[PDB]
Amino acid sequence: RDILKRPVITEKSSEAMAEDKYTFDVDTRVNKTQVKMAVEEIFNVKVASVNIMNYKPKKKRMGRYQGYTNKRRKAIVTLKEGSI
Amino acid sequence: VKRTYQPNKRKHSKVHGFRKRMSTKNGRKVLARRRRKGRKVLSA
Amino acid sequence: AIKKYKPITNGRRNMTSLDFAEITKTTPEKSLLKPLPKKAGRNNQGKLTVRHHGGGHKRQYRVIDFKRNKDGINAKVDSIQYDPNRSANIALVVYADGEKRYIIAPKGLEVGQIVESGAIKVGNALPLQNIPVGTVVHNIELKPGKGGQIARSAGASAQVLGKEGKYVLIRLRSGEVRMILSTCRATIGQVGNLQHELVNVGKAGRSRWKGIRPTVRGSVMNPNDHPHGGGEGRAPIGRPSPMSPWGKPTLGKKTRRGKKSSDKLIVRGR
RNA sequence: CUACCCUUGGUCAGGUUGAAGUUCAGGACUGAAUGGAGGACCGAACCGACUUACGUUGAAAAGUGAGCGGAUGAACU
RNA sequence: UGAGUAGCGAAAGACGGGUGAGAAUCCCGUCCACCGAUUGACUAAGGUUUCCAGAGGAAGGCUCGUCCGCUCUGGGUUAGUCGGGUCCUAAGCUGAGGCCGACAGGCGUAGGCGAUGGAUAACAGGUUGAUAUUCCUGUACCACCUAUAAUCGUAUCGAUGGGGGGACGCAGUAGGAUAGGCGAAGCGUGCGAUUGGAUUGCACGUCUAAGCAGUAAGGCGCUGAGCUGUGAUGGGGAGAAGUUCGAGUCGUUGAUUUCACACUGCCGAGAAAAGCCUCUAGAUAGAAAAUAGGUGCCCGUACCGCAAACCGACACAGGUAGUCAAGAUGAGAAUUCUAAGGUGAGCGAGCGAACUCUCGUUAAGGAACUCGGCAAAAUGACCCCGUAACUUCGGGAGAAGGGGUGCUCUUUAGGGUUAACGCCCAGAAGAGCCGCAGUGAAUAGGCCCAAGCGACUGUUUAUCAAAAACACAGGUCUCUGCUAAACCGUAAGGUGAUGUAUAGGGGCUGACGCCUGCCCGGU
RNA sequence: UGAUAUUGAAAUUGCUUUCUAACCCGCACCACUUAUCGUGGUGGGAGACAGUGUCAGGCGGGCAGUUUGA
Repeated sequence: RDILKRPVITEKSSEAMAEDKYTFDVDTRVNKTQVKMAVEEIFNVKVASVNIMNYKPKKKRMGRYQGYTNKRRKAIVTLKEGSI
Repeated sequence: VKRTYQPNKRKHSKVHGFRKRMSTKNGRKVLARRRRKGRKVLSA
Repeated sequence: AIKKYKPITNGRRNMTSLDFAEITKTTPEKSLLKPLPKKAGRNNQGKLTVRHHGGGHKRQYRVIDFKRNKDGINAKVDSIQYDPNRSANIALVVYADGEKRYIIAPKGLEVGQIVESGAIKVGNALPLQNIPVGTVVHNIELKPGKGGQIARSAGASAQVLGKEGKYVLIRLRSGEVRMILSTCRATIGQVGNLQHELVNVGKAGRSRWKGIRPTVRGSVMNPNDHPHGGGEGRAPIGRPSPMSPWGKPTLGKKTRRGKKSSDKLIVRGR
């Protein structure tokens, strides 16, 4: 399904790209099993494993007034066959 | 010296939480009276 | 009997423990124990309604049977034991077809006895309509089938006086002479562990690990805490009578409502 | 926070003395060993707050320095 | 205004070189000093993004600032096994029915929630500026699914029911073992310019879970058992050498760890439920040993955590649970100097006035001070002698009062371990050498004679009173026969008590010894 | 502590005794139901008494409001 929302392209994301591990921001309510079937449906690849982590919302100002960012969910799938 | 506020999330929610206000006639009065004033935070 | 202690500090100087050579085994029978958390003078509302209770060692409640109901099956005393929560000792009695129970041990008990409506010697438990006059019994019932309540502490006993047609006249240990319904069981003998009276607890610490807290005298409280109140320096009672903490004459006055239905059963006073 | 209680846990460097009991030898009692009791003893952690100094628009709306008391218990947590 | 006044929050910095508009403060470096039963390492709570990188210096920072826990821009938290849930239950809470009650509602049964306890499968090494039993490498184990399965058949599954177990206090020594520590063998580097020495000098000396045995002790031919040896491991770390190489020893000491609440003693008599294993009810009917594969959810994980990040309005001498815990000296977690690792205190520079504070010494005297020896001095450690009255026979007692202690060298019964050698712990005595002084520093009882109070240990006015006050063991009087009395509540319901007159409540007194006289007008 | 309602039936004398169906039992056993609760039944005990309602007298610093002159 469309639980996968964004690819992560950071220094550490690209660094782990070398190890054949890919990162995504997924919806805040999914397992690491729904992420697995989702990636295997979309990219037609075999998944070796998938880690997952939650980030707090962190408060950001940009002006007079305060407020948090969004709580986000950072999944990391290790491929077994193919790439991307 | 040991001061009077010693923070504790479990106690704070057990004694002032939402579910503990929704359990009394008077807790419900408390929440209604905070909505009459229009508070942002009802419970704690 | 009680065993003295040599005065090696100030606190074992005048202090006697109880010897426990009538005790056989020190660990209890696991099948009969029950938890027993300390409700330290607090009732269901959470408030202190009986003073001077609190603390003390842990306890495991032993299921003692006071019913003493069996179809005239034999028994056999395994072993006397210690019970942390009554003055008397208890005895593990095994029945013929294999049951385990605790009796309150009367003095001089290792034999192995029975329960029935008619046997009698020390240990047995039979109805008061089969006990001759002058006998001393213990652990008497008051209603037919509830277990025994009267004469149940350590060193207790009760003589069977004469008998009515439906009642038997018991003399309690307080001098109470009473009619008891003639189908209420009672056990033969006196309740052992007779030395308990003579023990000298010897120090405030030993009083304090039996669940007894300090009893402040009302004469040193303030006027809003006790009728014996304040007064500069030590004052006397300064009232016609002494009073309890709650404003009741605490000396001499009869406070017996009871139930006002034993009054056709209570011949003598105390 | 504080006062008491309930349930469940944890902590208490080290050293000294030597109760019953017991066993050996004697003759109920003696001496030697063994034993290791106690709101026992000296003393750090820990818990207190006795005395004096300082501080008192304080480092602190009750503290600090030097000494001080309890330290297997009615202990502390 | 006070006023350019008080304060700038315990403490050691110095210098060189950088960077820069600007340097006591920022970066680096060398030296110096401080902690080191902690100013170090790891964690619970709590905080909640403060963590990291690159820029910034208007505000915050008690000065400065090029710097920062601050501003901006980007990032960073990875789990079948770690701590919780998909397990269990204490206290407590909630409680359909139910009982009680002007309403609101109280109480409470079946049941449920509820950890601080029980149960429960993964360890070692590497890695990045930021994670790390999570990633990666290596080697495992657990639950479930699937196929092949040698050997199918009252063979399997077995209740939410029965049973056993789990399952438990407190002290005391004794023992095993191991961690760790110390000392000499094997390695690895250096080998000196100030007199000398080259037997000299530094630094290192292994490693998991799991799986194979088998093992002090312990309990009842069984159950549990630290531990050790082996492969794991031709692997990894490794002081140091030039991607290729490199040692890993016996000796002694040994815990507060662990066998282990084991054994023994005591009295104050020391959780529950499940997982677990059984038995039949009852489902009538597989293979677990094996071969191969496969799946394994949610939540936390960053950082600080004796603290500049938590609680005190502060970047505040205060408070904050638990774990590890080295060397020399020692009884020792004491004192003093160091290790590991970490810090140099977020205002300085002068001059060395009064006065205040902290600290040292003082001729002669020695409490003459003062309300009062308050404060300060003094004593103080270990081995030795010696030790009064009095006494409840325990004590007083460390009574009091005195002596000794350094280093060297000789002789010399000793203890432990060892096949001995060899280490390890204790000395006697004798001869000497030094000094003003020998527990040469630090740490560490002043005592005695009497009187009053309280018997004692203990408690008390958080924040001016710690005592003679309170408690206390003991005495006594009194009420209460059990749906007990007494207390809470309007009542239900409770506590007393799953106790029952050798018990329970209340009043007074307060160890122990000897005693406790008279009166019933009156209340 | 009395009167009276719940509250009946017999006897000697309003007083007194007896007795069961009320009412009552923190008595036992059974069923709800693998519940020291509750309800129902059965046995036992007590018994027209207790408990409760309305009226009345008394005690009553246990608690309450108050007064205590210039």
